[PDB]
Amino acid sequence: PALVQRRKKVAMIGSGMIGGTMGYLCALRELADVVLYDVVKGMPEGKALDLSHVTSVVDTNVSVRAEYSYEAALTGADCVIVTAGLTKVPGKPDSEWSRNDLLPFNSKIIREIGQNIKKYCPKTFIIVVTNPLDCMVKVMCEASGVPTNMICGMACMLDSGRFRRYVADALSVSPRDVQATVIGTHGDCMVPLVRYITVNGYPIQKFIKDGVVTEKQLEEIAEHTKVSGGEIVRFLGQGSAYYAPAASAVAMATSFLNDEKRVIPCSVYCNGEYGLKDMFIGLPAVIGGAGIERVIELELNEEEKKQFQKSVDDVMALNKAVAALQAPG
Amino acid sequence: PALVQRRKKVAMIGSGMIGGTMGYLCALRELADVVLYDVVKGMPEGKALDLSHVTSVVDTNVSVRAEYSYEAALTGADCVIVTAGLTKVPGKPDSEWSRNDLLPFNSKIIREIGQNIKKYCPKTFIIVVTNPLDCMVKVMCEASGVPTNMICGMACMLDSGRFRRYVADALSVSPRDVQATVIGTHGDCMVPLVRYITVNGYPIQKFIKDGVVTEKQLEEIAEHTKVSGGEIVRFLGQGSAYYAPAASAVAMATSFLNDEKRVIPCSVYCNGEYGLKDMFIGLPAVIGGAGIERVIELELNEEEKKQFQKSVDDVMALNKAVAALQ
Amino acid sequence: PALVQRRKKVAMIGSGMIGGTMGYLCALRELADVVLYDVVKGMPEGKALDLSHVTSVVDTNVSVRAEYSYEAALTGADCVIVTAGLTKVPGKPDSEWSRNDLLPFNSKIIREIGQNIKKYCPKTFIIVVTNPLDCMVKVMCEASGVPTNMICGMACMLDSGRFRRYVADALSVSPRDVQATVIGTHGDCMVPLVRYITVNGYPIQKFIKDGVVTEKQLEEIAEHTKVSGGEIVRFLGQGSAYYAPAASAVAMATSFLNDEKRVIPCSVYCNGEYGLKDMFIGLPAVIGGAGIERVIELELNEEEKKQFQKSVDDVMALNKAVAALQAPG
Amino acid sequence: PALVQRRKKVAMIGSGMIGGTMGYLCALRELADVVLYDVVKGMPEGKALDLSHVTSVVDTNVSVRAEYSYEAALTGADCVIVTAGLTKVPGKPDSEWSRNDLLPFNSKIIREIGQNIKKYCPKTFIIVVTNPLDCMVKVMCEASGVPTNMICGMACMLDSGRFRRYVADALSVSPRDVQATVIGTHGDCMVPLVRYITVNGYPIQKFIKDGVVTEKQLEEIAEHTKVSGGEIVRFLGQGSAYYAPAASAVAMATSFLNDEKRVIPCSVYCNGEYGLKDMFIGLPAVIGGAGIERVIELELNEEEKKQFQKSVDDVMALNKAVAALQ
Ligand SMILES: NC(=O)c1ccc[n+]([C@@H]2O[C@H](COP(=O)([O-])OP(=O)(O)OC[C@H]3O[C@@H](n4cnc5c(N)ncnc54)[C@H](O)[C@@H]3O)[C@@H](O)[C@H]2O)c1
Ligand SMILES: NC(=O)c1ccc[n+]([C@@H]2O[C@H](COP(=O)([O-])OP(=O)(O)OC[C@H]3O[C@@H](n4cnc5c(N)ncnc54)[C@H](O)[C@@H]3O)[C@@H](O)[C@H]2O)c1
Ligand SMILES: NC(=O)c1ccc[n+]([C@@H]2O[C@H](COP(=O)([O-])OP(=O)(O)OC[C@H]3O[C@@H](n4cnc5c(N)ncnc54)[C@H](O)[C@@H]3O)[C@@H](O)[C@H]2O)c1
Ligand SMILES: NC(=O)c1ccc[n+]([C@@H]2O[C@H](COP(=O)([O-])OP(=O)(O)OC[C@H]3O[C@@H](n4cnc5c(N)ncnc54)[C@H](O)[C@@H]3O)[C@@H](O)[C@H]2O)c1
Ligand SMILES: O=C([O-])C(=O)[O-]
Ligand SMILES: O=C([O-])C(=O)[O-]
Ligand SMILES: O=C([O-])C(=O)[O-]
Ligand SMILES: O=C([O-])C(=O)[O-]
Repeated sequence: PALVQRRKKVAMIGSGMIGGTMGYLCALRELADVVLYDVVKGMPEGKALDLSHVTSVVDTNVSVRAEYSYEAALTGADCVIVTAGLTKVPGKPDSEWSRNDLLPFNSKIIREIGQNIKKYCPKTFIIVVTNPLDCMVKVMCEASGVPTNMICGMACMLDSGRFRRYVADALSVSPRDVQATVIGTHGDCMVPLVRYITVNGYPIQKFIKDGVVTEKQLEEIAEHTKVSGGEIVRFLGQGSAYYAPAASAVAMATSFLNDEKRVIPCSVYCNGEYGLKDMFIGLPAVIGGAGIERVIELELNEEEKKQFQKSVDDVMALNKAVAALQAPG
Repeated sequence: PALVQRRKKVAMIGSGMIGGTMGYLCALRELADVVLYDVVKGMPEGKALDLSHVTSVVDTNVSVRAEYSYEAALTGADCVIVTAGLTKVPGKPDSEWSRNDLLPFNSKIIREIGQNIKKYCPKTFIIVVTNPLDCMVKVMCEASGVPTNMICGMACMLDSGRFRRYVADALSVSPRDVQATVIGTHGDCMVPLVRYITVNGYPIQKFIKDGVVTEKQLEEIAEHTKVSGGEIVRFLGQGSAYYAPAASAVAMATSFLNDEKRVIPCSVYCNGEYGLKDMFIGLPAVIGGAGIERVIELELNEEEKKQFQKSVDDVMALNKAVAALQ
Repeated sequence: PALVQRRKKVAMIGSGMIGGTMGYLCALRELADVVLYDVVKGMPEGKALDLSHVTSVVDTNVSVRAEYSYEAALTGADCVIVTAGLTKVPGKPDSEWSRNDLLPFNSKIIREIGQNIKKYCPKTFIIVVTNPLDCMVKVMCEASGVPTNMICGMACMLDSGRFRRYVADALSVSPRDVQATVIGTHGDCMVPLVRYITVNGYPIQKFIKDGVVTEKQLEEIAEHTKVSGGEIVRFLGQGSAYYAPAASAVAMATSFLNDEKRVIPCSVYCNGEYGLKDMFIGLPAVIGGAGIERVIELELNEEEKKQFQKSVDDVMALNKAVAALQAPG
Repeated sequence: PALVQRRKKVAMIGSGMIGGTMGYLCALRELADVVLYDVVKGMPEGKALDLSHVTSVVDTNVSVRAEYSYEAALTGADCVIVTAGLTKVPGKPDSEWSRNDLLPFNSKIIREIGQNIKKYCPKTFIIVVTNPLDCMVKVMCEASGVPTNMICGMACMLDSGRFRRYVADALSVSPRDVQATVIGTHGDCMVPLVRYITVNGYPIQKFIKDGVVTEKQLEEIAEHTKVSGGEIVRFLGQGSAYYAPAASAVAMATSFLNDEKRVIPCSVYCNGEYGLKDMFIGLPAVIGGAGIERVIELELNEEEKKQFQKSVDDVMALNKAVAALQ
């Protein structure tokens, strides 16, 4: 009766919209046992019950449980996906929504979760989702102490997914066959690489020359990509996007758990790439069973480097501020 | 280039928790193009954008769009799934939650949607979700005018899914291999058929004799099944269940769209079964390309007949109630 | 960095029709890295290349490789699926095809593979497919020395699958919703349990009473089920069934690898069930991460017991003959 | 009663290794009802039975049947995939295997099938597989008379798949994220476009500079790609590749049936691309619910043009050869 093949276990630290949605993907695909942890009592248990019922409906078998302590939620977790935190600053108008405004509200939460991971599952792969993304990934890395290849932040796959959908619609092709990437920080300074867009590897410039799309059209698509998060915040009225953020985070977790080696841009540790040190920023990377196995350095032209450098300069400033204000404990 | 193969189209009338979740399943599986319709302005556009983004992330290609008029939402819909309505009575305590109290509020919404379906997509397959379920399916049938095999209500597959998950846990087996059914009205009077539970077709009785599960334990599972909706309502604090309800409605929609002929209990039109006529109640059925293709009239023991009659009394009282309101 | 999440590995010992087809299912679903091994050289390498190409076409990433030695094929295998052996006896009419005639040819092959599993992956989960199935599972158990819960033979899921397809067709329902089971040995004495058939747990007797199907039709379906293997052998002309046998063996492996705990009838070790000891025979069982986690004992009626006893007495006779004829070493 | 949603139907004309394998994919994914047709009697019924058994095993519900006549096999087919024909010349040594030699044997089989499609399912989407591919698609177009956007040949997705797998291995990434394309004639003169290789849209050139792979290695990969079909023929001893060929044809059929609009290189009708007219050759195309929806005409450098002209010369000689025969 000795267990030989144990199911993978993914812990959702934060069981709000994105956390619950990721639990749903795990149950739908029989990807792994799921634990839902939140500081709000009762709600995780209700969602865990609902998700457990999904397994019967779609004929899968994984365990979905709510846990109220960090130890019970984190022990044995192959992967930890962190969404705990605020989405909007209370009282501010949707018109002024800014992810950076979340910094003083979420930095302590993320640091605390990191300290618990260090204790309960130091060998886990951490995927941070909480905003402001790139700053939070660095806080998590420092607090959790895991090797730099075992921590990353989900964002660029989401921004790139938006970018891809818009291009797919313009070209009337499946997004599967649009490769479009956003690098940089997850915010107003993100960089949609219009120059790099390909359709099954064929350069977008050919479609322009051939009259399928225009330069302005692509420029508007890049701008739409940049403001997509806020666009959804304004339409929804309460909360922010969750369906695609969840699918992106789970796609990254699956590349790790199944050692797929997919090339997914995400917030990763920099050790010389693009000339950066001791910081995390959105870049193309390969995700496999050894975590972040490669960080891809793209050749940036004049204007791209300029936009990317802006995003770097900003996040370094925020990272300094966060460090200056970190609680001694 | 003339379009020869058109994607199926599913309209979610109601884009709250369950409507958005069903749209997610369609995008995740490339099942069909999706239209999100709701009375609340803005929110459906937000969810449609989010869902359209999902198609790139998971490499599928379906169109997800918000539409604010019945005409744009309903035209061309192969299947219409209706979740529009309230989940709880405003100002009422969680301990006092009752699907039956939703009648006064959701009755006119359902009737209006059916009138529009009659006008814009009379050939569609209708799946109702809005509570009080069995009552709302009848309202929808009367307002929409569709053939009786082309409308049903999602409820029993969810109730059965709960029943199956609890039994699966007790037996330590995959719920894929637990066949357990709930029939009757989706409410306090639903009827979990303990006697009919099977494990890959093997009678639960032998597992009781073998000591894997006890009779008292099965009775507790049936009771838990009955109050599982209210249990989630209380735990959540706001709203009600949505993940399993959406997966159940989509499973039904898929059996229709792909003519799978799955055996799925749902609220179906009674043509004399159990002596019932002109009403909808949860029964085991087969869903295929022609809609409800079979309705199973299981033999009930004394206790089941008694519970089923209470289920029947519940739905007839609700239908009487709407009648006083129509 | 160091690999933290390794892909599962399944070794197909025998790369003929069924072995290559199971390799195909693994590649298609990204289930596990695949190793193809065969005594015939050249062929496994051709199929491994073909299968490696499939991964690109269907966007998955697993390694499919041919291995020439037992050591290279078996080392590190989470599950080993054995199809090595003959399907038909040379120069013999299809009208006379019999799985028992293979006994003298396949006993030695199965014994040798088992001795190599013992050497190279004694902790693996073994799924035997090679005919005559129930006899070969016992030879494999003895030779490999693995715990009795870590070995089973694939047959009843296929026989039950045939049974279910015929019933599904008679009732016009999806076979997902037909629970029909065949127990006993994989051959002319198998026992399709007509009395136990259910449609989503509803007794088949209800459908007979309703006028949808008759007892006579059901008995004809049981007979068809029994002769389905020979029916395909005669239609194909060369070889035997492989699409469904492969799908059945991989479903069983998946239930093990993902600890699904599916209830799948298969040839399993009996230590008291149905009154049998020290032998393998087709029975309903639960397959999970600990291997065969439960052997289900059905309450059989007088006639069912008689049909099952015939199958038991028969396989006990073949097993004794095999033991009698075995080389001391 | 009346069926509203009918399952898709795909007819495999030719039920050997590739035809049976595509049927397997249909049953495995519940993609469509399947018909297996072949000149060989018995075998198709054997595989149809085997495949029908698969549906139960994997919990799907599609109908798999063998059909004796063209009329029964073709009537109602949404898509027809043709693999009928020989794989190698009887008595010819494996070291002398050439798709071009199959011409005299397969051209008549393909013309006959084409005439039958015109008769029984003129509105179907035709995917030809039979070698020598580009030539056989032309034979099929002429005989079947279908709209130019409703016929294509599967080959370059397979050749590109090979190309992508080798590059994926060299780079240590999933082939999902390698975009590599082979255009031209499916034979020794096919053109793997090394310059157009991308890793999730990132130019392969930077990977060369980063030392992940060398130019010499990419060139050896391009050569391996060209001779992969023969490599497999040699290793197998009998017959040729069938798992990836089947997956490639079904992926094409799926993009058509669900109107996915995937960009898949395949043999398509030329209306002037590269000055090519009245012939089929492998080019990047968009396959959707209206069949071939766009043909992409990439800018080629000097070397690519040289290699593509040899590809063009190859199929033009074959088409001239067929013309002389029938
Ligand atoms: N990186 C991206 O691409 C991306 C995209 C969308 C949203 N986000 C961010 O992800 C986060 C979660 O979004 P959401 O929609 O799930 O939000 P949500 O409000 O629905 O849920 C956040 C959850 O975290 C919980 N929480 C708060 N403090 C906690 C603590 N100390 N410990 C444990 N749980 C705690 C809350 O109780 C709540 O249940 C936000 O910061 C949001 O801005 C990031
Ligand atoms: N049958 C079942 O098994 C089952 C299970 C759970 C919930 N339900 C019921 O399903 C319904 C939906 O639940 P939910 O969680 O999605 O609720 P929800 O509150 O999230 O959304 C209901 C949505 O319908 C909208 N709406 C209201 N009036 C409308 C109208 N006239 N036209 C279009 N949209 C309108 C609301 O604005 C809201 O967005 C409720 O009635 C709930 O009780 C049924
Ligand atoms: N249990 C079941 O339900 C079931 C169903 C169908 C077939 N089978 C049996 O499964 C087996 C395989 O069927 P198949 O269609 O794949 O046959 P196949 O002839 O296509 O392939 C069997 C393969 O095993 C190889 N082989 C022979 N001796 C070997 C050895 N010593 N070591 C390694 N490989 C060796 C052969 O070279 C050949 O490639 C047969 O015994 C068949 O009767 C069982
Ligand atoms: N385009 C590509 O990329 C590609 C790749 C591999 C193989 N192929 C080709 O595909 C074809 C099929 O390969 P396979 O592996 O399935 O071969 P196979 O020999 O297994 O099957 C060919 C089948 O066609 C049948 N057939 C012959 N004449 C027929 C006729 N007049 N009508 C109906 N059926 C007839 C045969 O009886 C046989 O069952 C071959 O021509 C092969 O060269 C193409
Ligand atoms: O971060 C966000 O809220 C987003 O982009 O969806
Ligand atoms: O109807 C309900 O709210 C339920 O059962 O989930
Ligand atoms: O054993 C067999 O060959 C079968 O049943 O397919
Ligand atoms: O056409 C072929 O045989 C091939 O390329 O596999």
